[PDB]
This record gives sequence, C-alpha cells and structure tokens, in this order.
Amino acid sequence: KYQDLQENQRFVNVGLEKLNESVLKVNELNKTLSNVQANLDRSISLVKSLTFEKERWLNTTKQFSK
Amino acid sequence: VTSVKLHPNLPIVFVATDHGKLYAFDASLQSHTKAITSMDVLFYLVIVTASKDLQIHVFKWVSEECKFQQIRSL
Amino acid sequence: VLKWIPRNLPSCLINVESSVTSVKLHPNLPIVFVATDHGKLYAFDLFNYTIPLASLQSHTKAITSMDVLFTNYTNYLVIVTASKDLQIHVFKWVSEECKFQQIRSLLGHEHIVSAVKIWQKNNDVHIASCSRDQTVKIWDFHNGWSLKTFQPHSQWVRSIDVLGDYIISGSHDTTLRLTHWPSGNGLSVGTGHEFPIEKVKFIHFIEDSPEIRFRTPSTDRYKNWGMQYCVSASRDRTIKIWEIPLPTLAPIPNPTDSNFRCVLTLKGHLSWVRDISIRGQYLFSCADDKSVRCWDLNTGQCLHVWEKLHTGFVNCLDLDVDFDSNVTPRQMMVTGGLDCKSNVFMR
Repeated sequence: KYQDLQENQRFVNVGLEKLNESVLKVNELNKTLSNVQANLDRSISLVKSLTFEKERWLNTTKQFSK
Repeated sequence: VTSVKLHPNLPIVFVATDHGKLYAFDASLQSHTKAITSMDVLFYLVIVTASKDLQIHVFKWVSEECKFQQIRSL
Repeated sequence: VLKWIPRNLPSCLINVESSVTSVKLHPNLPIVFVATDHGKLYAFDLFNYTIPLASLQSHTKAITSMDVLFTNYTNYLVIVTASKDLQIHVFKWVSEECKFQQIRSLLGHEHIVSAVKIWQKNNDVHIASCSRDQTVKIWDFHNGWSLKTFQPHSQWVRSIDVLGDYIISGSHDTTLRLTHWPSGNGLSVGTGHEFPIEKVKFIHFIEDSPEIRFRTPSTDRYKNWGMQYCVSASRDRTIKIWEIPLPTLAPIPNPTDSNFRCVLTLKGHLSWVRDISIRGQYLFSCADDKSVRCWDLNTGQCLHVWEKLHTGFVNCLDLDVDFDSNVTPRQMMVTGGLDCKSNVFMR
C-alpha cells in the first residue's frame, strides 16, 4: 500500500510540476503575442483548460492527504 | 543533484537527485516526493532528508543487504 | 628471525561494510585482500588503508575461502574466491593498473563450495576445491577442466590442504582422511574429534633450527615421504596435532596401520576454533570468543592471548608461507572479523 501511495504521489507531483511549467510557458507566449486573433483565441482556450486542470489537480492533491 | 553525501567508513557515495530520488552508487529510493534540500549522515547509519513538501523523512542504509529502509519521518 | 610475536595493540584498523570471511596476503607487496559476506572482494593496501585499490563484486552470494599464489614459471598472481553461488572465480592481479582482472570461472559443483587451494609442483598450476557435494574436486589452471572427482566421506568435507600429490580433507562427519591425488585411494582414516572439522593443514619441512619436536622427520621413511605431521581444528573447542601413518608403498593402505594417531591436544578456547596457520614454532589460531591465541608446538601451552580483539566472531587468519625458499616469511599477520572490521599486526 505504501508503494502504491508513493507511486501515485510521484505521478501527480511530476504532473503538477509539468502543468505549472506549461502554464508559465503559455503565459510567456501570450505575453509575447500581446491568424493573430486565431492563435490568441487558442491561447485563451489553452489558458482556461490549464487553469481548470490546475484547479482539479490541487483538489486531488488536497484529498491525497486525507 | 541537489545534495552529495559519502559513507565515512566504506567506499560508498550517496547521491540525491533534484526530483527527490536518492541513489546509492559505489539502490534507488524516493524518500520525498518534492525536491530535497540537503542531507546529513552520522555514524547504525542515519540519513536525514529534508524537502520542500513540509515533511522530513529519515532513512537508514543496510550495508549487508545493500538496501535503504526508512525508520521515521518528522 | 622466525620467532616474531605480534604486539598487543593492532597496528591499524580496516573498515568493511559487512562480515569479513577470508583474508589473504600478497607475498611480494604489503597488500591484503578482504572478503565480505555480501560477496564483494576487496584489496586493501597496508600503508594507506583509507580506500580499497579495487572493490569488485563478483558473486550474488557470500564467498567462503580464498587462496593466493605468485607463480614461478620456468610471472603474475592468481586469486581464487570460492563462493556460495554454486561456482568459483579466478582473478589475476595487475600491478600496473592496480585493478582485479578476471580469468575464468570453474563449474561442476552441485552445492556451495567451502574450501579452495592453489599450488604448483612441477611447471603446472592446479586448483582444488571442496563443497557440500561430499566430493573432492580438482582442476587444471591452464587447461580449465577437472581431472578427478571422488567422494571420501558420507558427510560433506569442509577444508583441505595439499603439497605434492597428497590431499587431506576435514569433514562434517568429524573424521579426517588422506586422499591420494592421482589414484584417489584413501590411505588412512582418522577419528578423535567430537565435532565437524573447521580448518586443517599440514606441517612442512624447515632447513635449520635449534631443536624441533613437531616438524622434523624421525626415520628415513618419514624423510623421503615428506608427509609426517598434520594439525586439525574442529568445533569441539580443541586443536590437535595428528600423526599420519605409513602406507604400503600407487601406494596401498596399511590394514593394521590405516588409523591416525593424535599426539598433542590443545584446549582453552571459549568457542569453536575457526582457522589455524603454523609459522615455525608458533601455531596461530583463532576462535569465536572474540580472541586470537598463539600456541607453541613444543611446550603445548598458549604463550600469548589476544582477548577482545574484535567485538564479534573472529573468522580467518593467514600468514606468509615459510617452508619454501621462493617467498620469505615476512613479519606480517592480519585477522578478520564478524563485526565488519579487520586488524593487521606489523613489526
């Protein structure tokens, strides 16, 4: 059980770190940008999806403690 | 690598990676999920590992079995 | 110069991560090889005992016995490490590179091997080993294959010694027996211990000495046979020196004289004696009471005791060979330990 728990914690932690660096990269790309409207809308949708993923993954890391 | 440690008696070197994994090359155990800060070793051999996950876990190395078994965590 | 006695305190301490099993001596340079229970083979240098010269892991299981010999062709060094992984390994030392060089691994045993020996008689190097398979096995170092496999005992032999064409073998069935090397015939059998034989070795010739009572031959038969007195160490806390009888000289066993004779018994150890090594007048032996004792051949009494040498069991001792003129008997002797330490005495 501790091996399974450690594997899940490592997986979700490396996923959250990659997601945070992806948010940083997308924010930097959007700041550089600020077809133009199309990629701006794509960046906005990616920001919204990444924010939703970050919210649900902070929720699941909250419940791993429980 | 975030920290480097060496065995004070036998020719063994302990290496801790930036991802939290600790490798003992003359074993591979993930003592902490987050990135570890620093380690200290004192001669039973006790290794104290501190990370940014607000949890410090202490592990001990079995020389005969060539494996690390955790004792307690703060 | 052959009556050197080591001092009370250890000269320096060698730190090992696990249990030390077998310790050998380099007959040319002050280099000691230290076994482990984990299977790692070390090579420490006596002047700088900080880090090993070559820490090579060869077997997944423990290693039990060693032998070392500097060959004399008509040259280099051979290290053999008998192990618990159903096989033995042979290593060659490189002085220029200071690292272990593997040669070959000899197979054939159907259980774990506990003894190994290497020697030369006439421009041909042979390797012997004995296991829990109840059979004494022999090998040719240059060829690589066996020559003769035979069982001398019902139970399993533990330790051996050899010179020329004669092999004796201590056994788990508390009996000693000479096994002839070419013929494979048991010339004589021995009884008198009450426990399995830990280590056993021959007592050989010396050239000049004031007076000897346990190495010199008596008659011309002893003089030309060259095999007179043997000493056996067994788990009954006793060390005994055994008279071997004459054969009916392939030599034949003597029907009325095929039995060994115990001459002198030594006692005083608080646990099982583990290894012995004769050096001139002094019989150096260990035990499992954290001590190493020094026994005299003549008076049969322990002159010196080294109490609390380790905090655990003392496993193996080894000296420099003294009955040959090729290697001088230098004043160096090193012990092992169950408590992950090794101590060497010098000067």
